[PDB]
Amino acid sequence: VVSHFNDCPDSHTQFCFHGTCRFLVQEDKPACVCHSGYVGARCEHADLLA
Repeated sequence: VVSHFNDCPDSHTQFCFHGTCRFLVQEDKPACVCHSGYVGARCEHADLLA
């Protein structure tokens, strides 16, 4: 979302496995919206069904 702010991959979203990241491009920092029914930090796990 808008190059200067974001443009992130999703299949490993730079930070997370199953995330949709705000790769703060100007900061070089990816941080994630975990996918529908997944859990977090590095969005590795499904919700409860890890």
